[PDB]
Amino acid sequence: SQIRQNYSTEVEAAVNRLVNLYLRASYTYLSLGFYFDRDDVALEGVCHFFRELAEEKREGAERLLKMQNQRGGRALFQDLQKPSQDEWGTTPDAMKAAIVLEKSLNQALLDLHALGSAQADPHLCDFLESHFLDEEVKLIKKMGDHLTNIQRLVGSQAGLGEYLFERLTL
Amino acid sequence: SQIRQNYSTEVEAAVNRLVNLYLRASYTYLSLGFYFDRDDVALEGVCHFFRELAEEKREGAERLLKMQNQRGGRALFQDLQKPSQDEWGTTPDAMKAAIVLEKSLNQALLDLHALGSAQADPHLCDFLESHFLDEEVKLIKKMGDHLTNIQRLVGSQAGLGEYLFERLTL
Amino acid sequence: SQIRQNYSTEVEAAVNRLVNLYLRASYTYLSLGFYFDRDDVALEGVCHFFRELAEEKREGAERLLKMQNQRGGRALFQDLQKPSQDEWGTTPDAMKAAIVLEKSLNQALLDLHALGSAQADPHLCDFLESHFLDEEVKLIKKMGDHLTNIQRLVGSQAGLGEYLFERLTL
Amino acid sequence: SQIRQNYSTEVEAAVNRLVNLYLRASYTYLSLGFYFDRDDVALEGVCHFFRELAEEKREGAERLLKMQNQRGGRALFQDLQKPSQDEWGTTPDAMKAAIVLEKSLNQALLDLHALGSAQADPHLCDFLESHFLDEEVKLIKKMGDHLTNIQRLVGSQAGLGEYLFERLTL
Repeated sequence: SQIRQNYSTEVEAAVNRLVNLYLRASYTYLSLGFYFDRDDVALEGVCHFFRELAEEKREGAERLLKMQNQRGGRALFQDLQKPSQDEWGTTPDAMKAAIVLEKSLNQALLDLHALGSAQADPHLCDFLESHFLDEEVKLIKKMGDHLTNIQRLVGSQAGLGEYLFERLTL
Repeated sequence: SQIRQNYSTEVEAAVNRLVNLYLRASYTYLSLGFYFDRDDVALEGVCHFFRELAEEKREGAERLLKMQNQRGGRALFQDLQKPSQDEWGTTPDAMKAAIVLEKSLNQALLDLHALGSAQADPHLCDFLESHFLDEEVKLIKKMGDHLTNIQRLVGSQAGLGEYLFERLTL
Repeated sequence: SQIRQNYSTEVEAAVNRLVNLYLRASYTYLSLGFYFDRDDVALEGVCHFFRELAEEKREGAERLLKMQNQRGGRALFQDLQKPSQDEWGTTPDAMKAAIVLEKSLNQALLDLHALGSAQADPHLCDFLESHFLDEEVKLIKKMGDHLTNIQRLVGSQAGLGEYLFERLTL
Repeated sequence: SQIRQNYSTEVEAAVNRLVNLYLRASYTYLSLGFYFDRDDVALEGVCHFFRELAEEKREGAERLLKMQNQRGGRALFQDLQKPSQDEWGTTPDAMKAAIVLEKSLNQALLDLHALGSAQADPHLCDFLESHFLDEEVKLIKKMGDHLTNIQRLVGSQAGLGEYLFERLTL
């Protein structure tokens, strides 16, 4: 590459893997969204919540792909595994699953940052800090807050709490 | 002081103490607000309610400090004791604590007024009447109304009532 | 905590201490501001300068508290020590004291950053860099410039220089 | 009087005297203002400062006269003594004289209030509190601040300080 400078093969590879991870997260949120659109689930607020996340994760991937090209690495795509569930249970079930997924993306970002740091690659480190690390922290806090609120409500009386959360928070 | 007229050392001292009392009330409301921002508490309406009060109490203090200087007394600051709790329980717990605090500020205002009256200091008396006495009466009424409403709701079914109060009143 | 990830107990504690440090700086600037509002000091520009800083430091604290909750740590408040002086001397005296205070906040930020770095916590490091490290550098430069200008003026003829600085710079 | 209720002859008399006091203060400020308009004094800022006060004191008198009629008392006018000086010296001299005058008006208001209070006349007390007591406190604070600033400047170098105060504060 005529442009590549201070960009390790290890970061390049890891960025490719994180692209797969983001695209898979998107795919998972697509599935979550359409499950909550089912006539026998019918929680529009929850549907919209996850469809909006599908988009955000797809955008992350694209931002990572743009950066890959800017640095002179080569995007390599792998198969996207289907989501881990076909049916997603109740709102709390879905929100827990979303938290688990986000923590795994966050840890992958944290790992990539540690790698860029070991490879003395400050452009990578700033890139992750500016567009990914804070976004994740804020999203996981928000999911945390929702889980707490769902749990307060579905303890009381389950169907009622689930409706009211969708109506008044989402 | 070239400006000081009809301003007793006793009022001056008492104003300094009431400044500490207001700043401490502010600090207490800061703590209440951020507790309700915790991901495992997650009641934004309650958070905003108390953060707005923190500001109001800080403003009271500042108004008292401005008045001190206008009269020719000297502001003297003391340590601010931390709030009396680190964790604030449920919305009713927090609202009761807020009522207790406000009644204590109100009584301190009532005491200062009695003092200004004994010292024949009508400027002080009008100052407290115009900016503090009615504000307190209205705030304690509002807290009263909220407590009643929280108690009606958390009697029925606790987590549900607490969510609904935050959503529909706050 | 359901949200806490890569957030050490050491950072959590240190953030709590830095909150106390910021709130205490705010309290110090409150005192500085109202001293310069005294009828026998009467430098409105200096008063406004420090009252504006009181607000900025309170905001820092609040930003740190928000971040604490976002990361899943627990805000813990301690007593706020009164400011180190009751009377603040002349403008240069006050500005030197302000520089001393700011350097101590800056060093506390630098220490916290080093800690986050030792604990491989890049979210913390980016947080301090984005909202605190540059703000401090710029504020200390500005105070530096003011001190130089006050010193040039109060060397010449003290009361005159102090009036002219308040009027024409502040 | 068909309207008079709870309005003592003592308050009525005292209000008449306070009207004379306000009109005399106005007359004094008229004199101060035109002295500073002299080609051999020539301080326009000081001139405007006192001419504006002449108006304010005339307005006080008129407000007191309006109140007298509203309560059913009878306005009685006496001679207005000329001001106590024909020439008013330097800005500090004039400002000290203004402070002395204002303190005497303030004490007369304080006395009238004490009287209304002894005569259980709360309308009088509220009237003085709403339009006079705070206005005086704020005006005497402002004069206090000016005196301090003039004294800082005319200590340094007298003619220079006096010009700069008129130019940059007034």
